[PDB]
Amino acid sequence: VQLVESGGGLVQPGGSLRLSCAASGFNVYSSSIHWVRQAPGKGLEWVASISSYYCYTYYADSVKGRFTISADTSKNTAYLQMNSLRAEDTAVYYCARSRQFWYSGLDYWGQGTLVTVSSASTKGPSVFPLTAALGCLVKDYFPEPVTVSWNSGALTSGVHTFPAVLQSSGLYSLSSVVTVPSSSLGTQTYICNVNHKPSNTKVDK
Amino acid sequence: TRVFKKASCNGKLTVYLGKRDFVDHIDLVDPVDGVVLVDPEYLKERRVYVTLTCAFRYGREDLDVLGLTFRKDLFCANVQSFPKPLTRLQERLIKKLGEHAYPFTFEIPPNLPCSVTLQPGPEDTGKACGVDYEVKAFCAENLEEKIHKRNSVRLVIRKVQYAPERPGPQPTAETTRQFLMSDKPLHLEASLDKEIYYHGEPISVNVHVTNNTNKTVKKIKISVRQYADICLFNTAQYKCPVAMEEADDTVAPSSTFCKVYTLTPFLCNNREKRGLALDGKLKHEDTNLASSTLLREGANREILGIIVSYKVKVKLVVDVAVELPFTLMHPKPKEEPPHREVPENE
Amino acid sequence: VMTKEEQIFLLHRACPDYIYDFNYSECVKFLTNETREREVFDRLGMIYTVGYSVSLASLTVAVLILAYFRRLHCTRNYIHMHLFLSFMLRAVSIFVKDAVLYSGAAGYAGCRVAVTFFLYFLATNYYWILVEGLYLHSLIFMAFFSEKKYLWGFTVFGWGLPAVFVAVWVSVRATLANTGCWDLSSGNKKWIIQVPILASIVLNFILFINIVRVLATKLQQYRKLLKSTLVLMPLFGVHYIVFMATPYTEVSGTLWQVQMHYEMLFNSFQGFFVAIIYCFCNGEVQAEIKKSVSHTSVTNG
Amino acid sequence: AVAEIQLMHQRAKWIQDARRRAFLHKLIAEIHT
Amino acid sequence: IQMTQSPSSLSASVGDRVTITCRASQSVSSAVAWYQQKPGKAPKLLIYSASSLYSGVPSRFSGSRSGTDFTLTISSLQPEDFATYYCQQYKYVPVTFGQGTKVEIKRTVAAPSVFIFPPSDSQLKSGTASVVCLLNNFYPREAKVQWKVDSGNSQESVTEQDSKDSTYSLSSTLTLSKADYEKHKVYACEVTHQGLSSPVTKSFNRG
Repeated sequence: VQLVESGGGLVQPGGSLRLSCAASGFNVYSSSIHWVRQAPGKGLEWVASISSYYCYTYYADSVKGRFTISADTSKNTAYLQMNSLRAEDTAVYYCARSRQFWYSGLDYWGQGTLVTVSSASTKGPSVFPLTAALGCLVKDYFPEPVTVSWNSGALTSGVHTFPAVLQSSGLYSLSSVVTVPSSSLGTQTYICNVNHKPSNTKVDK
Repeated sequence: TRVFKKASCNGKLTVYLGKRDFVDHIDLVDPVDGVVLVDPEYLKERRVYVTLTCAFRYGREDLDVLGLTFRKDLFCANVQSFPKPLTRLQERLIKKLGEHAYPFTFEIPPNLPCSVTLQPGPEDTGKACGVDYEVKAFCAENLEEKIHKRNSVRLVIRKVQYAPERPGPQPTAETTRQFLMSDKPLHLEASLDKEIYYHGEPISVNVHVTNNTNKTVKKIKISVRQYADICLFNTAQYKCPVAMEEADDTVAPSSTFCKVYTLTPFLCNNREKRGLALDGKLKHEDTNLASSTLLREGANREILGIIVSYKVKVKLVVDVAVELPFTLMHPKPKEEPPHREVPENE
Repeated sequence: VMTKEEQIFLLHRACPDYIYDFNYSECVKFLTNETREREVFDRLGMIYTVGYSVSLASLTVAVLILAYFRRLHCTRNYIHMHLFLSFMLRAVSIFVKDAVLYSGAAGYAGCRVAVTFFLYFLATNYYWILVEGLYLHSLIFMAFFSEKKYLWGFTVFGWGLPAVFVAVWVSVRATLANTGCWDLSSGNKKWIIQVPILASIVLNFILFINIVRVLATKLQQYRKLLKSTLVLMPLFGVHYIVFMATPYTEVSGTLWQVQMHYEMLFNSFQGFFVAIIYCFCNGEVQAEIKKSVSHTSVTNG
Repeated sequence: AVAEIQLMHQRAKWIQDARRRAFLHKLIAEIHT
Repeated sequence: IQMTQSPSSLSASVGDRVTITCRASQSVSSAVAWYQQKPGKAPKLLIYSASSLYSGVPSRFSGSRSGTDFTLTISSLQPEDFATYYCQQYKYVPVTFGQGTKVEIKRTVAAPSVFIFPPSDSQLKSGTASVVCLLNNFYPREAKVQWKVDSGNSQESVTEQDSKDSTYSLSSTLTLSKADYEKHKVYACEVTHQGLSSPVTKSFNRG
């Protein structure tokens, strides 16, 4: 039993997105498909579900009338239609199933697809420099993923990369620091290598 | 946590049941047992009578211009709880509630029909049509007293069956038809994958054709039919298709032709069919298509109520047809019997 | 009855004593009163015409409603449609035979084909009225029948047996009792058509009485019986019981007047009554038209 | 008996009777001259 | 229906007995399930019906019910048992999940090393000022940073527990405009780490 999911992406408020989860190892009529929210740093939240046997359709209060859930029995897959996406819709959506008749909880979960809604654009990161410690600041980058390495990956121990933090303008910012003895300065050179593939931007500082 | 509970007015005639669905084995039904707490100071001389009844509520979706009682009791039993070994659940309930806990128990005899509800048409009204089992407890000096529902608690129970552990041989059948030249005409071999299928599980049928005749077959018709064998005053066999598939495949005037068809019966596309047999409703809710009635090898007696069976029928419109009989049933829960908290749309 | 040819022949053989209607020639009769039965049965014509027109309109509407709404289709509604079609055909045949006979080789054929059609449609309507009651009785007391062989048998009993004895009557009349226009009565041959209708009426009344008494036994309890019996009365054609087996009487007798003025109107409006009661205001039809103790708990132990 | 067939028969008989009565009345009037 | 898990965050060690608890606003029968979710992974079903262990789950996990209150016991902890556990009630269509409870690796308390980096020259040239306060490794997650300026507009992010020497690392930043940075001359971040006997304040001057 595997629930592979597709359709995740980056959209702006008021747009529409399609989430597709292929169902394998179980029958649509013998199972009930569910979609579960998980906002960044928050708990789970049910949004919609479908029971093809009784062809029921249920939606959350914040989702009732905005999304639509449908199942393709012939293709053995479930689709969730999202409309009028708003800022708070940003969350990781998991597709889960349950036995059609004897619910017995949500047994199988598919790998969630990240759905993010914001009005910001893809802006390249800005890099600024900062036992002793040293680091650099990555700021003003909209895309979530970031790759940071020190001395081309030579320095691994004592290196901390903090989680990204949102900014009032919708951009992200994270800081990377490394702890090194203060007696190594003057002969040892430290270089921060940060790669941002979403914008294809590489900066060395 | 475990046991259900219901009450009725000042009498404190609270009846306790450990389970609502009582599984039936083809020669032994699960005993009904429970506890009916009462207040002797209120009952006084009145005796606490509890009754189990199986009732067939017949056509009263027809005959609405005669709205009265269109029922016959198939079985009844009565036990005077307040003037049999006590089960573990009964012992626990007596220990918890205390002195005023008076137990009751019934043996359901084998070969009675399972809880089956015939589906309503448009403009559905009334409790049900079909077979349902009820436990009620009431206070009266005699069982013949006219009860006015003031101090009576009524609970609907279900008698259910689950798929046998060992499936039988895969249903295989064939039919041969000849016409005109009759040299070596069609023989219609059909074979299911297995005999036992679970609700929502696809039904797979393998069919073979040998059209060695001048006239070909235009369509291959596959459908699952529910054969509700009804019996009350007279006996009848209603055929209501639950899954139907039409294939435009044609067989050339040649020796061989092979293909496999898959079907899946479900209640969404069979709601408008009035009279379709459904699993007994515990209340005003929805339930899946009726499970096959398993029968003992003694006799398929004209047994009262509804007996349900399924066949997939494969038809060749040259017509040549053959039926494969099968069992549509739930697997044994291996857990608590009831629905297991299907979400309620409050 | 003596026709004009009878009097002409009697005169050809020769107040006189040979005239049926027995200054000189003081043989005048009370023809002035006789000249008012025309207005009498013209009033009858008007009442039955209006009643059958209303019934035909209502039955056409009911049949269209039943046929178009496929979710209503079932054996009960199939029998209802058959009964409605029977009523409509009876009314249409009455109108057609009235027009043909009263102008409002071919001589005998033109009138006799219409008369045969009218008789066949009246008989089939009377038999379908009983078929409906027979289906109610089977549902009440012989519940859960195959309903397919039953539907076929009901259709046959409603369409052929009336055709059977109508064919017998028309064959006998043509072979040995042909008398010009077929609107006359030839001896007792009319009883061939009539007796089956009376038998159907009495059987339907017996079924109605049985059902009514069973409903009463099952049961202000008398309040409930009234609605059921009133609703069933139009279905079973109970009004036919009142004047069945009554001998044909003079065309102006008080018994004849009270019989006709009531029976014709009730027969004409029976179709409208049944269409209103059993189609427009009965259960699923209204819904289709418009859409177009304590609680149980769980404890520990 | 059934009202419709009896009414039809009575109408036919009345038509015949009226026609022959009219014929007889016309003959009587002619005879009076 | 609302389901509140009493422990928002819990700390324990391998071999210890942990008992997560939850309570519902009203009776939901035994229709309660518990899920386990590793960070960056989908939730995994542990218990259904509030007492039935899902097939393949370790036998140490156990579920219990007390009226509207439901309890999850992990028994002898294991290295794989450190995750976030969510409850759920499915008696009604509006399924409600709990707030979630995190299980933390518990070890000896370690004091942080406070580091404050003044904004770089390029940062000033860009027209913005961003000074970052760093605490490095320290087990407690309750440490708080207060900024002293000659407040409110601050950001904080804490790294999860380390692999071997599990300790949280917290970083805080103060954002100000070029004019705002220039008009002020002294900056400092004060840490109220629980392990520290007294608060430690580190300051620097713009010059």
